[PDB]
Amino acid sequence: VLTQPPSASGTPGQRVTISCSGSSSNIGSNTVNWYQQLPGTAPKLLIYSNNQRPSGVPDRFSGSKSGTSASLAISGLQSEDEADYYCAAWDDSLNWVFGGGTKLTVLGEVQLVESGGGVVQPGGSLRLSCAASGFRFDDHAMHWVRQAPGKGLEWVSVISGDGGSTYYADSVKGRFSISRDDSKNSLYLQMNSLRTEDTALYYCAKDRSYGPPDVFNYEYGMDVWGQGTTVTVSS
Amino acid sequence: EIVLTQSPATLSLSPGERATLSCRASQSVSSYLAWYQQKPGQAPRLLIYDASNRATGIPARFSGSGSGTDFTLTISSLEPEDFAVYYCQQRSNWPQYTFGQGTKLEIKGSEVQLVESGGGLVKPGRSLRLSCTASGFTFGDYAMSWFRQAPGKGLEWVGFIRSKAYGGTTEYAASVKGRFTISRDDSKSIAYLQMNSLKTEDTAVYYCTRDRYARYDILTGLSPAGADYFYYAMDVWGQGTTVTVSS
Amino acid sequence: PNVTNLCPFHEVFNATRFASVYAWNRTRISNCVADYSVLYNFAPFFAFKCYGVSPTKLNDLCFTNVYADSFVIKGNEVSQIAPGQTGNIADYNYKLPDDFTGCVIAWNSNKLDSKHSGNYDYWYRLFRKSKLKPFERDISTEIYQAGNKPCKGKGPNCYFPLQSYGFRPTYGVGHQPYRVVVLSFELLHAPATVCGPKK
Repeated sequence: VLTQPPSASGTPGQRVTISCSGSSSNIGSNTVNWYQQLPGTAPKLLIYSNNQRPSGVPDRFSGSKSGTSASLAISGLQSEDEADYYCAAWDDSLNWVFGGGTKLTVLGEVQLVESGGGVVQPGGSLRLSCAASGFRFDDHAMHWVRQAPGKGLEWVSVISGDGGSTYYADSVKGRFSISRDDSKNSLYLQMNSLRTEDTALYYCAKDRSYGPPDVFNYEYGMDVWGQGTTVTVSS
Repeated sequence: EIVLTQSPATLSLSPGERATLSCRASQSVSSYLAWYQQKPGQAPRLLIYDASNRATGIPARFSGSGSGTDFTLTISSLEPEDFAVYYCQQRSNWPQYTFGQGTKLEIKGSEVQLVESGGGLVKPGRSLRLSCTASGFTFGDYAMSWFRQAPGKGLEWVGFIRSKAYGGTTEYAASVKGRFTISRDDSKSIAYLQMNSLKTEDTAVYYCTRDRYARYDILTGLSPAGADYFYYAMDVWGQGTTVTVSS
Repeated sequence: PNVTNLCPFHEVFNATRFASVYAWNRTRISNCVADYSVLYNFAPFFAFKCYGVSPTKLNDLCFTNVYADSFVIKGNEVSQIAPGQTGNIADYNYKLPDDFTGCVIAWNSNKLDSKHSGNYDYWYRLFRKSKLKPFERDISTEIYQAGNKPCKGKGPNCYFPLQSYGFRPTYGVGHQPYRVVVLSFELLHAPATVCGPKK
């Protein structure tokens, strides 16, 4: 589990650091990622490899990792920086862990479309689909991330570029099944025996890395995010 | 350099009689001998490989014998539809195949598929490119060879493209060196034969054939006479294309 | 004391020519100060997996000598370099012990080790009768007999033991060339000549 401060504040022009504490099996052993989620939008990859920055990210964001801890520096706060920032890493227990999120408050083309959500009774079934366009589908790994209404991000499953290695979260182990079809550029997720805790907003994320995060533990990162689908488990 | 001569030119035998075919080897093609059956209008079908092993799918009446400078094909059954031409192929020089003249045998007296496109009437000094689309097997782990048969004459090898594992180089026969070019495209599983500066002697039906399996880790645990060895290692012939060149 | 005798990691990581996986080059690193922080300055690494040790604590441990093994493989075969793994590379090209103490570094080299017409200069042994022992190199190029008859040169049942990768830039990730460096830390009874920086 990654520990983040619950909140953070800063006036425009200042710099604010967001801390992230982890264990020796997730941070230090592997690399750390940072994600920004504006209210009502999908998360955005800000930092990978603990210090690297994608092309469409301003120079105001810088990453640092010292031992088993990491931090995110945002120099020159703007009104557009008010969002939720998450700390992500790969744990040696074969699961992706998020930091819970830190809410920052200031004082003063590749596309992924998802479908298959709906309302089901507790214990039913549902299959989500994700169509990919604009990139080589077999060269990038795919992730599934769900987010409860008004809560943090939670990783569900991942499948490698060749579809050989698949990992699932402990909460959905034995109930969810992930699969990909390179011939039609589709990502599937079979959900069986749903609980009330499975009510969330499921995201379809593209990884910049090909192999699973346990092999390429130094470059993984959810680069492209799609518009999620709402599932509801209600009686 | 090695010359293969078949003793009987035309053999006339009624159904139910025994047939014996001979093949002389200039020099020793020890156990590097194959026998093919070609019915008129079809591709040659492999009967005996290694001069003793029968192909998986032919009756037990086809008995291959001989080792060294003399080889014998024996057909000793009812012989109901064995009316075809039988050729003697040697593979001592692995890339360079040489066939016999052929023996006429008159009657009175799966998803692994190769499809070939192109080939038509062409002026002498022009050019023509043939294609060989593969299916049913992994294209890239195999080599590809090209053969041609002039109308009324025997078989001869044209070229040979190696797999990606062994450099992918090309070798050609002395009659087609500098004129023909063989390409390979593993992404779409197709083989090409770029023919340039044609002549009237190039009028023939061109075939493409699967060659040595590059994945020898599978061939180690397989018996040479087994059905798996023939399915993985041996040849696959496709329907040829007629290339007519004249004024 | 002033930091002197920096271990030459640039000659291994920033080398122009990398060896094949069947003839992986072993470089002995001894009697020098090893700053394991300069590794991240060479190239953006794709994989950094340390076995038996912690990557952040590498600057605190003293060792007698360090061996650096460098070779080239494809993307799908980078999973085979690990203690207790199977595959053609992990069994017949380069095998690590089960008690391996070190770190494996891999990064994509599609921009250097790949040619437009195919780079057939990198070879790998596909199969051998007996699996390799830990830290064993087989350079013999005798013709492998796949059939039941003795071989007399390249033929139908004969096989050259080394096969080429044929790296092309249009190949997807997994078949693209990857340069892998493996570090082995040895703790003998001799004085530990390879130590970390002291501040």
